[PDB]
Amino acid sequence: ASHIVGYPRMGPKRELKFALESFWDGKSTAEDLQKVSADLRSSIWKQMSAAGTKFIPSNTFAHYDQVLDTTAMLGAVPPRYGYTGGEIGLDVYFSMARGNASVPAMEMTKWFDTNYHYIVPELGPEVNFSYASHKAVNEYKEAKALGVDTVPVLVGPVSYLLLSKAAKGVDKSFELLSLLPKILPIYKEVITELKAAGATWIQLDEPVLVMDLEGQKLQAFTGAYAELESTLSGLNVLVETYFADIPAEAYKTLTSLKGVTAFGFDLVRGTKTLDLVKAGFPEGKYLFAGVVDGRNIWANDFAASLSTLQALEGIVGKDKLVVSTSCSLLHTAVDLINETKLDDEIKSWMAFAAQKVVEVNALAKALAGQKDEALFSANAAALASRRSSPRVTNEGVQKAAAALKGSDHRRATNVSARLDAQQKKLNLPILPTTTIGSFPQTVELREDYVKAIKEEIKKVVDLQEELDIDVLVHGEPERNDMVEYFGEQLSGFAFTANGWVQSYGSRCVKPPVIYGDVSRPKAMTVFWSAMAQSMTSRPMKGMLTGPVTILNWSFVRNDQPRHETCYQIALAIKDEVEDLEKGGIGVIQIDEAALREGLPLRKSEHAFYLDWAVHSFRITNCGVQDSTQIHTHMCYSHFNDIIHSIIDMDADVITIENSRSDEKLLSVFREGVKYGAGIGPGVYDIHSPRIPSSEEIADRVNKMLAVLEQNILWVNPDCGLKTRKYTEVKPALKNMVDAAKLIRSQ
Ligand code: MET
Ligand SMILES: [Zn+2]
Ligand SMILES: [Zn+2]
Repeated sequence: ASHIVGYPRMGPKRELKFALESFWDGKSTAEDLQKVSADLRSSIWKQMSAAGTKFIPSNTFAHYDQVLDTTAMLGAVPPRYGYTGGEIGLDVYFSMARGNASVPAMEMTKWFDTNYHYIVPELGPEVNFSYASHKAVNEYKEAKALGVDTVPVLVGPVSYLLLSKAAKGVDKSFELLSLLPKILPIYKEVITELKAAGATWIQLDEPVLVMDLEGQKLQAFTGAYAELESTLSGLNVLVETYFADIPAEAYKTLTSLKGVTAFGFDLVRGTKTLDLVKAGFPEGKYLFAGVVDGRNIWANDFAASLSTLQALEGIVGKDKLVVSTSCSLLHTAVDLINETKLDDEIKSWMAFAAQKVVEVNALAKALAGQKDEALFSANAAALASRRSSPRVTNEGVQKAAAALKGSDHRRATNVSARLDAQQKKLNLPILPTTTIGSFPQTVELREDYVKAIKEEIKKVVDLQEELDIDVLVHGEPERNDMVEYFGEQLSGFAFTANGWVQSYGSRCVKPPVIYGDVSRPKAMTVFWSAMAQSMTSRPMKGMLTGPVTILNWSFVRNDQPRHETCYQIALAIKDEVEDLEKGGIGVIQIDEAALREGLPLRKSEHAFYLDWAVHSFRITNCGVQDSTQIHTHMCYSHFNDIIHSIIDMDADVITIENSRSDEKLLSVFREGVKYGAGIGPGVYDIHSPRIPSSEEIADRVNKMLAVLEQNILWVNPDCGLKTRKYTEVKPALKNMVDAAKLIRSQ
């Protein structure tokens, strides 16, 4: 038997994205959206069915988010939406998902360690739960009619609570898990209709079990399933798990849950769990082996997988071993078939969701004795060509092996003394001003060199007249994407044509692919930066994306450790920095927008990650002169549990997010830490179209100075200005400078 934990819902050509966007804009009706939604589900179901898949998921589809889906199922909609009961529909749902003309939307946050984001439930003692959404039972019946029996998928009740947050005005004493008695009854009613409709298997996703849970919390699972047992009667129940291995204790709780007959394990990212399985697996329960990675873009290693599956068969296998994916295919691309530019060889190394369903099935048939010798042979050949291709391996291995030469701190020179030499070259005033990089993109089109120059001189001429601004940027008018801009000029990269992944709601991202050893063949930024730094006598800063960010926002190769790859990236950037230095650029900015995105779920695995992440960053400029000032930008406003790592980065100046945060929190730097380097906490929210005033900005800078030393404090925005309009940035920036200049006089 074969199984799939979940499936992408945007469609092979992002059909749902445009349908949702058409509907949201009012250019299509509710029915039109439903028609696109139903056809998409029918297509997905029949696709998996024709493939031989036995456990086909239903309810994986979502108009916006799976968690928001369960929120509608529990009728837990926030007070401000003025919902008054009854079956929840598009209105209320999208209203929670994106807000409306008079009410803000619910918060959205990162789903475990993926690049997907869910809507966070706002729970409290005052919420009156109710079965307000029959999405699951409907989908089950819909698929039934189409002729494909499915396995309904629900976010487990206790994972749902642990993923929520207390609503405003809810005492801190309150404990979410205290709501179980209120939501469990609803799960009962949903499971009852599912059984009545004919479902014989049901899937409960309890991914929180892969987290580090205290004994008290694990106990909550136990009680929940004990309370659900009688309802789960006469039904096979699969509790799913993914993204990491299951903690020893968590494994005891899980393998002894009442009513549960099957267990889903991520064996790509949580292979460690195998140890516990070998130590002891329940009597006659099913084990769903997620051996096909649904988190990446590579073709599966059939040989290896079979070897693993067969061993598990020994542990149970008497028809109790089901081949599955490591996690929902939601986190991978839809169909490789639609990649028509990538050469056949690189494609042979790949596999998207559609191909992964075939893989799970090929493995399942192979285990049943009906091995398709033609599939395994083609796979063996592909894996071989990849493992021997020169495109993959390069003498970058030479440079790579050397970084073992201990750390890579910039030539001793403490940052404080280093700052002195830089100030010698940059006669900057107190509280200097500068921006983060990009500027509003004007007209633009699809020679070109000259067309780009004009736009820069305009940003430079603007920056100069514009409140002066002590340190200038070029606006990045020649860049379309932070990462792709550099990936297109690096070695081990390849770019997909239609491999989109859902990021959240309707927004998708098409991650670059790093298939082999990376190296920078030619200069990438020196031309444009040198050109910008000539149109002004003011300091022009260089613009590069850290190696960590490039790594995190790419489908990274799975044939070597991530850090190993991250260093190859660092090495290549290392050149550009030193090329910008020889070019004359005396100030170089390296933004690590996604420094924290690769944080492991296992808490004890954190330190290791932060280590190579930061190292990678240092490697980037460890060989720069002491007069060369280096800036690092980071899209975050909470560093309390990662502060020491920011320090070990050893940047001359760092700019973070701040302007919606309580300035008093900046004491995290000057306390038991003593930073002693440049720091520029945002003072202008670039995500809002409103213009802050010199009064407000100046006010924030003073409250800020209340904690930080005026001699290392910079004045700049929250982030780039790409998404803003010149009509909002111009007056905004002018206020920022007036505030500074003023504070300067005082
Ligand atoms: C998202 S981090 C900032 C990237 C780039 N320097 C900008 O200003 O947009
Ligand atoms: Zn940013
Ligand atoms: Zn340290």
